[PDB]
Amino acid sequence: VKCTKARYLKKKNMRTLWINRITAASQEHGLKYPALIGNLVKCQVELNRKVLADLAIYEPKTFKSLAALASRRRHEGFAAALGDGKEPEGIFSRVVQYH
Amino acid sequence: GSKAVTRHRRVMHFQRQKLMAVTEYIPPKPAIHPSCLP
Amino acid sequence: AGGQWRLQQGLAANPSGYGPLTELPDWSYADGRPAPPMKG
Amino acid sequence: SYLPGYVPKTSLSSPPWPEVVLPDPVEETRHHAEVVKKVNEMIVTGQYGRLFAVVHFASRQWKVTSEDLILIGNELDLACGERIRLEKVLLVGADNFTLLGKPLLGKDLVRVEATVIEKTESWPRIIMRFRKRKNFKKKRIVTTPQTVLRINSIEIAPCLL
Amino acid sequence: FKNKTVLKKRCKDCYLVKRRGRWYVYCKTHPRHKQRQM
Amino acid sequence: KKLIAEGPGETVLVAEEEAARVALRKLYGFTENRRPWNYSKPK
Amino acid sequence: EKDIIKMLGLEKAHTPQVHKNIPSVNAKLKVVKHLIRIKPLKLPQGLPAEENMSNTCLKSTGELVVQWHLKPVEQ
Amino acid sequence: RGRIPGRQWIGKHRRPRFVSLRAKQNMIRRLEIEAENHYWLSM
Amino acid sequence: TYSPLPDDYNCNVELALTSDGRTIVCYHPSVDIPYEHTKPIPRPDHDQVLKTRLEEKVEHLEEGPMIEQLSKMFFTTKHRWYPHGRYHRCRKNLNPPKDR
Amino acid sequence: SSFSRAPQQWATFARIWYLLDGKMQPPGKLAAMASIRLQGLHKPVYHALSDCGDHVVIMNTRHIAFSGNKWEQKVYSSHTGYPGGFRQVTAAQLHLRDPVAIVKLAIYGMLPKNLHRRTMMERLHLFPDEYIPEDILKNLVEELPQPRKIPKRLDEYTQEEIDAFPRLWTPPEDYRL
Amino acid sequence: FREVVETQEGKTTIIEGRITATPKESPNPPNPSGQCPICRWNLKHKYNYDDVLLLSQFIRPHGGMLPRKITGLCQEEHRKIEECVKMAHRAGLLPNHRPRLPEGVVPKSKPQLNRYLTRWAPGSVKPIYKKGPRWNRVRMPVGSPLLRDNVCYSRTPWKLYH
Ligand code: FES
Ligand SMILES: [K+]
Ligand SMILES: [Mg+2]
Ligand SMILES: [Mg+2]
Ligand SMILES: [Zn+2]
Repeated sequence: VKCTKARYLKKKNMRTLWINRITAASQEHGLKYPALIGNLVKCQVELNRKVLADLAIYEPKTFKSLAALASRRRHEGFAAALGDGKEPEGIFSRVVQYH
Repeated sequence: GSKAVTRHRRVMHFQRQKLMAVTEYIPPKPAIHPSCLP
Repeated sequence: AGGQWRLQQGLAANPSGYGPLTELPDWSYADGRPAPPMKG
Repeated sequence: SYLPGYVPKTSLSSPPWPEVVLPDPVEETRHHAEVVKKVNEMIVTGQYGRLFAVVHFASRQWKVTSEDLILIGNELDLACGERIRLEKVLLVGADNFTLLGKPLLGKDLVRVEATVIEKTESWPRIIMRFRKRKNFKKKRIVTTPQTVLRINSIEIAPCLL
Repeated sequence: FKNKTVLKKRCKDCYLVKRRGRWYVYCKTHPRHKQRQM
Repeated sequence: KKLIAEGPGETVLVAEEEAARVALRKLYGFTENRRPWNYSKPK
Repeated sequence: EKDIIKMLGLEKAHTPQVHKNIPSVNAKLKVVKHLIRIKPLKLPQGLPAEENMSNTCLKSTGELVVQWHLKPVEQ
Repeated sequence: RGRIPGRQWIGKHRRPRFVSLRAKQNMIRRLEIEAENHYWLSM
Repeated sequence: TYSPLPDDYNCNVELALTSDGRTIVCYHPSVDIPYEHTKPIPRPDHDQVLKTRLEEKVEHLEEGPMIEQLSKMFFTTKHRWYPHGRYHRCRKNLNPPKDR
Repeated sequence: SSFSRAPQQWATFARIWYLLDGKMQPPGKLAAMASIRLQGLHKPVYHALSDCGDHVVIMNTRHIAFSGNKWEQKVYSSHTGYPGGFRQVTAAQLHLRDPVAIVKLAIYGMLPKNLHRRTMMERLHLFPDEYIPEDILKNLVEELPQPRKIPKRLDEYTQEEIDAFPRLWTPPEDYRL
Repeated sequence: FREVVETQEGKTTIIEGRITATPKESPNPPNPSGQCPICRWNLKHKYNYDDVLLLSQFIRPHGGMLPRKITGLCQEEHRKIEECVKMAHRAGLLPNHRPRLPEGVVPKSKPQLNRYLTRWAPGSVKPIYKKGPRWNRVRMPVGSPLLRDNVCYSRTPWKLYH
């Protein structure tokens, strides 16, 4: 019974582990976990926790590029919140449409 | 249980307690305090 | 994360719902032949 | 020398976070083109080594490179030895440059190929339920099919510009 | 003194003063008017 | 004054030996980052 | 309320179902209007034709598009 | 110290439950949906 | 002059978009440690007649004092330095699976 | 990185020594950053079963600052186990008796409630004053920034900032002040 | 500002009042329509206990607060400044505005305890031996409720009770 109910904990504890490792790699670049995940989704980048944590360990130079992108999209959001719509959208704030 | 009328204030159902908290008077706030204006 | 933002762009709250990522085929033959449709 | 919205400097006069000024989009547009021409010139000259890619396969994202294995938890209906191409590539990166899809990369820019080497069942998994004092007990065993792929090659093409 | 939950002056010479975190009533004319907040 | 190799170690002598090993791999081109062997059918 | 949810084919949650905007149907909806999300059906291209039944897709905006090409817009 | 007489969440003397901030927002989010439901059930 | 992150510690990140705006290019070459930010390795560490033969310095230490010396040099507790019984010493897999 | 398998493993799981200055800093904020280092939650290779913790050195623990009236209100309670052995002292009383207990008890309460916690506390080094032994001072790597920004006294402002701030009201000339 | 001096010569005491140079308000205020010095400079909800340059303009040489009919403040801001000065003295931010010590007094050496955001006077505060249960916890006040409407740049509002 424990082994059968443990298949729900394994999936939960994995995602808990990935998030803890992403949170740590984002603070090295002056970022928080919500600002990385939320702003990578805004750039149409669909990478999950498993891959991101794997990139933080084995591809550190690619993970800083993803953090710099999230910080760029985060700063564009603030700039747009200061305007009233007149100013155009940011370069990294554009969204590709699929028909 | 307890009757509908009680000498003591009766504890509400949490759904009602939440409702009473959402439906609270919110007074208007002017953009500038009237005292700061002439 | 991002469910409400995706809803503002005419997308699904879950990227698994619809769009290229889920609808498109996952593989094909190296020769170039297309693969049979997936069950889902 | 004071404007109508001037506030003398205090702790809460201005936000704690520093002011950020983004580049001019016009001047930035031509700076982006120079970086894409540089990376594209690194692909034509083959100035890169081993490559990794993030592919979406079977509802799942795999961080793969050459001559590596991935275990799939279902049947693919392919003979052992057949060579296929993984069509969805979210990311292909090298030591000095990285390419990202939005959300998927173009097919004329990256090509990942794999090979089927084994079609086998999983080890038996115990499914058992029990409820105390209700004479409730039942056992089940299942063996899910599996398929092992070997990533053969990950090659890119100079089609950025 | 005398512990009181509702302090009150009993003559013109009583004066309120906040000390040691609580309100007191002192009176030099009639020291029996002295009260401590309870 | 140009970094060609850098290696870790528990002691300063082990680290100095691994750094030399790291430089030799780069000189001969047998690094880990090197591109994989091509097994594709010859054209 | 459990019975009305069965009559309207709303057993499984987060599963869009289409109904007619008429008094009798609306009446059943006024009984479970706190269990559901109502949105109008939009037809930017119009009603699906016989040659489009297998090319449709219901978006989150409420629009029914009859040409699901799954390709970036060239515009 | 701090005993709740009897069982916590039943009876005359219960353990007090306080409304958090997200509990308010969660209820308001539901209301905005059902308020928009009244509009589409009106034509 | 704008940079999302300081390009000093790990690499030089330069983000870019394609003409169509469907791909994000990232040029990230590694930065090298300058020569001025290092230190030189410390290479440096009579009328004798009798050759100084190697003398054994294996002094006896009881279980107690020995666990205190090990827990201080490794900054641990005394508990891991105590032995275990046969039941656990025979449960350990001596031929575990090795991945790369 | 093109290293050998053994050195690559030694580097990744290496222990680093960090330095913290407790002068005019609240213990909790100090303990919040010291707790993640001791567990290794600042490493992307973190796992509980991996002894991936680091060394944290906190100096000037005698000059911490509490907010509010916590020196008087806050109480640390213990029991000797014997009848009538329940003691209750304020933070001030404890601080004068042991200038490293407050910071030590805040960190010990933030670490996980398991057997590893007493091992993480051996890798924590507290010193009341700014003096540090040579051994512990020769193996330092990085100094973590203070969380709280120490405000400046009115005697620390230069004559430029004082004259830069404008005067707001015009006092009467006939006021004794 | 006015000053008073006493000079004793020949067992005769003489008392005089002499005017001194007086500071003038800076010209061109941003908001000339403001009623008190605070809104005239758009500082409402934008100062804290640590803004001593602002607080020093409203206190005396010995650390005491100035009257409201002199400064011209509104009762709402005069109470805020009066409370932020209390907390600045307690945090050690006004070391040149100390109380006057009469002749023949040497303050004793007392435990130096650093503190900030001190609402209550230390000596009039008793320890919390019984914290209480989770639903009736005895909190420790941190800050002042008079500064609750101050401009917060975070999503978490000012917490006043720990
Ligand atoms: S702040 Fe405007 S009247 Fe005092
Ligand atoms: K009860
Ligand atoms: Mg009843
Ligand atoms: Mg009970
Ligand atoms: Zn009286």
